[PDB]
Amino acid sequence: LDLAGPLLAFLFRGMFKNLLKEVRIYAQKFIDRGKDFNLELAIKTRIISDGLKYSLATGNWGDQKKAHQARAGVSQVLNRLTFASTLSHLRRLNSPIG
Amino acid sequence: TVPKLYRSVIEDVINDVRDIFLDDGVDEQVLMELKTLWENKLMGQVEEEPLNSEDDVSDEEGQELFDTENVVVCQYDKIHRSKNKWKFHLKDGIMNLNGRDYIFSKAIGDAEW
Amino acid sequence: LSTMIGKGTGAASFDEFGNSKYQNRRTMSSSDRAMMNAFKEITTMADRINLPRNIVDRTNNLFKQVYEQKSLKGRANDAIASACLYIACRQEGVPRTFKEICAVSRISKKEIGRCFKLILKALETSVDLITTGDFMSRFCSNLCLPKQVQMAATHIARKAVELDLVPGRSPISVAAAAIYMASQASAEKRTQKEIGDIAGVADVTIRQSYRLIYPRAPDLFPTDFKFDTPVDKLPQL
Amino acid sequence: FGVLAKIVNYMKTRHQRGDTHPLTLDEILDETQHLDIGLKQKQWLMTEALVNNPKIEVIDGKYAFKPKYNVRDKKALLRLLDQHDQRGLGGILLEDIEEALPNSQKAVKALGDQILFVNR
Amino acid sequence: TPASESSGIVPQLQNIVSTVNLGCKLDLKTIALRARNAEYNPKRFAAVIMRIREPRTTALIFSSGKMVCTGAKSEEQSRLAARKYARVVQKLGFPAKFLDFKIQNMVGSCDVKFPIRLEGLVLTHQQFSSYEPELFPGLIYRMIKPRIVLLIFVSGKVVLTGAKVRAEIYEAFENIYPILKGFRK
Amino acid sequence: MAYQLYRNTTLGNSLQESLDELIQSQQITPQLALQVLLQFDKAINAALAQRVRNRVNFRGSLNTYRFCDNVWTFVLNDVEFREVTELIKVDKVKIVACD
Amino acid sequence: FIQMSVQRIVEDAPPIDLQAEAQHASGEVEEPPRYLLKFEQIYLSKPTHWERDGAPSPMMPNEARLRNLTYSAPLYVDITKTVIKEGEEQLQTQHQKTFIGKIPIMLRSTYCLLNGLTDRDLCELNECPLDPGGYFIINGSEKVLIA
Amino acid sequence: LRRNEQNGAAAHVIAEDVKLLQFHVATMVDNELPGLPRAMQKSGRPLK
Amino acid sequence: TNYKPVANHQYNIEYERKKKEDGKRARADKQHVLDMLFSAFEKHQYYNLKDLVDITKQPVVYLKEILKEIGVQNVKGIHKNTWELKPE
Repeated sequence: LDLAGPLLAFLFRGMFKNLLKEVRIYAQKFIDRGKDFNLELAIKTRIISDGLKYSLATGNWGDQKKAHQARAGVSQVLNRLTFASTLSHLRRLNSPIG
Repeated sequence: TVPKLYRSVIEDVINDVRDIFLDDGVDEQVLMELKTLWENKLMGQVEEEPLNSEDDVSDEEGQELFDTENVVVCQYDKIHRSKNKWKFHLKDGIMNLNGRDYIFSKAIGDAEW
Repeated sequence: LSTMIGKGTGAASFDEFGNSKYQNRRTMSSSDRAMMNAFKEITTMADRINLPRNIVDRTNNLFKQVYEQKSLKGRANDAIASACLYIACRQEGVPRTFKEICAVSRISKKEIGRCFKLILKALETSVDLITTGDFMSRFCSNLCLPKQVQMAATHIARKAVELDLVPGRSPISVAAAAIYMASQASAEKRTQKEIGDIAGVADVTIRQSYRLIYPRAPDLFPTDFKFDTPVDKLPQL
Repeated sequence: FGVLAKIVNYMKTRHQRGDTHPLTLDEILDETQHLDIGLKQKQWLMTEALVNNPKIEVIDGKYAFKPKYNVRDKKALLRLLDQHDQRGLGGILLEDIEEALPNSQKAVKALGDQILFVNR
Repeated sequence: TPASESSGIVPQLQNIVSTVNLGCKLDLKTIALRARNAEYNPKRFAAVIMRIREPRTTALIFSSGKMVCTGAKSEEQSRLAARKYARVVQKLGFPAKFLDFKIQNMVGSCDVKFPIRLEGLVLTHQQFSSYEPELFPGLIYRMIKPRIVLLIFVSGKVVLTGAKVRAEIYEAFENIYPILKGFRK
Repeated sequence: MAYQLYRNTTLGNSLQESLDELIQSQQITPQLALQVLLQFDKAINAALAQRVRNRVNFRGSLNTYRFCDNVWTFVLNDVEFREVTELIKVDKVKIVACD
Repeated sequence: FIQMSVQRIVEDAPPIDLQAEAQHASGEVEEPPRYLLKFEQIYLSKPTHWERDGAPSPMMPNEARLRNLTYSAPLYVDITKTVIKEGEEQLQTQHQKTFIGKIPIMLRSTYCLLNGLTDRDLCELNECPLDPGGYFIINGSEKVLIA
Repeated sequence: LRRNEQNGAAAHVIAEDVKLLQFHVATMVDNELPGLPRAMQKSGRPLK
Repeated sequence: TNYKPVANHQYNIEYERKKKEDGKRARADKQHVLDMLFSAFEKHQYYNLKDLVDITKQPVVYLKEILKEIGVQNVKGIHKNTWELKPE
């Protein structure tokens, strides 16, 4: 059973390798020109922040470029109709099918 | 102290050319005679063309021909100028002042024009 | 206009002896490909100082206009974008310092300053004249100062401009010195270099401005101040 | 190497000026006052470069038709411009200018005979 | 009735910018070699720099045959200096010619001796003023009469540029002086 | 190589005259004389840069100035060279400076 | 996930190096400038919001729901830049502390500031003491993951 | 492609343009095309 | 997180370097630069335009006109243009 830990962990790694690409591509652009380097400017904070925020909000999977249909509906709006309802949704378990 | 450096220079020059003299096949006697010679030597107008109405704004040339005054040969590090006030940042440096010889590694410097 | 295309199942799609299934996608908006590229730079800069989304949209609106005039074509695009952002911040009534815009942008103070003035002339628009109060909030926060000190500082700044004790002086210097005075009369002391690092202004410029305000220090404090350090024992340099 | 390229450019210029007379490498060195190029280099230029260069024709001991494949004649190649049904396959603005005199005067005259100019 | 409430205080001229064409091509390196009060650096800039003590000035001489003269404190002395520069060029052996002399810019300044209200001035003249206390300490005022650019400082000092003739300075100042006195502290 | 400037010096000139003696007596060749001049330059430059350690302060009035080929050329008048161990006043001086 | 996995991922295996194409068409004497970057210690603030002023403040998970914010906290990392140029110098390394992103916080976990408070304090914060937590808040909505 | 022909239409580029045209008109009528990738919307969804 | 210093230090460093020596080579030379250029073409059969300006440290338009006068150009199927100075 994949809980928040293994799901976010796959997701955060997806976000981090992508960030790693943006620093490399930026530093490569700098060196081509040369002598004017900075490091906070190379990093795009939006990449991590929005990429996770997007996944949690929509319910989709991945950064959208590598599909989304394999982990549809893994994220939901917490039902709260009655205290037992909230408590039940937090204890929900799901099982993938065709 | 400084003739010593000149002496030092005699040492470096003589050693450094030995192999060169060798390559020409020139005997070491010529090298030593060179050293000894050298050592002994060491010690309103609507007209747009006539401008003769402004003659004499220049001075004697004359200053440069003689150069009899003491001379200084060196290198510059930084040169600066503010109005008619000049600022000089120099480095390296051989000076000759009224017959004697002097040296510096850095010189800093102020003048007006 | 046109949509994009990609991938291609797993049945066919020539690459024949080649390894390029069907065909690569194509561009369609080169002439504008640097306006989209501007927006990419604007949100990034914006997140480094964490502005609300509304300012960023305002900036996109300022940029679209300036671009559309082409009245300053040739100057650095990122400079034009950065200057748009600076204007947007004043028009939102939440001024930022130029020094703050250099922190986030790769364009120097000289070019942003030029572009700022040029954009205002070209766009036939003017911002409000900046005031000291506009920065009181942000600084005391980054200095973890309590509300009471922040309010004293605002009062000090207000009195200082009211008595015209330091005319001509930049509002950032007066702001930095008022904050310094406040923090020095409270338990929450702060060093010149620490404030200087936050405001971006050199600590010696604060020291001079403080030397300028000290002769009348008693008159500037609110009557609600609790004097943790009395004026009679207020540090001087 | 450079010297030879300067020789070729000179040679084109001298042909343009009108001096189509056959001459030798030794003569060009002299006239350009560069005989001190060294016998080794002189020879290598003479009996390797200026023999593998297809622009000059070697006759007995001297170089002919000077700058390139040309027929010269006073740039008054009227029959050539004619050239019956073949019609010259097509003349080039650059070659006529290189030939001797500027083209413009000749072209203007040629525009009122039977010739047409295209910007190709 | 006087023109203004307190008349002029003769704004004083401080700097003049003019150009002149020598009419022929020259060899700046030779010039640099010959001249005694000049400097030349192709790796830095294309023109040769000369400076004379008379009225104390500086000139920019191009290989094209154009020269520019700056620093004079009057138009006659700038015409004078340019003629002197042409003279030394002649004295080098070059066919110098005093052609196309023209004043391109004039700079002036004066003081009013009292502190002033700048926040108000920028408020009431928003269309023209562009006061940026953060960047440059003084207020930049763009007049559109004799189209002149002014720099006004809190101490009261005023600098003017963009002028082609002295009258434009007095006129631009004659316009601005009542307003400024009117914001006296 | 280098500033070649030190060829103008007394030190540099006394060398060339000594070399000239050897050339008139044909004890050496001009090419050999030039190579000796090149090695002397390197040795004197090394000697200046590595051995020399003293500094001097100076003031005065500028009479004339020149800059070309990366070489500065001045002529000052009424100069005062001031040191912690020396003081020297002179009416006029010519200064050449390369880098 | 926060205590191990995130730290493990940035410490793991992405050290990177970069080197311009110097000595192009010519060169020789030296060795093409090169730069190395590696990421270390990671830091995660309590959940924070930033007003238009730019003033950062303690956010409360109820305030996040009524205004529609996003209950998340800012993340920072130790980064080093490290030179051992091809000869003249091997040291000139610099320590930085840098903001990299905002991570959503799951309610009443060890990093959601509500965990350290008692029944009376949560009741005072206007957040119900009997709520179970464990759900993210994004854009004003409480969003729960399905196992 | 019309301007391209009109002008200096090469050969391989014409074959490419025909193939791209053949794809777009087909995908307009039918975007299912078992042996080919599907025309998509910028959001990622398949074109209807 | 990120202090503001009116300009990047290293950018300022870029300025400090730029403000000493410039690639604005003055060409009242033509011949010696060219004499050098022949020497360069002795080192390899062909060169790329970006390096050819780079090895000459000079403005492109005059050199381009030189390449127009005596030289030739060739796309070796590498998109990028390459030149030769052989008068053959």
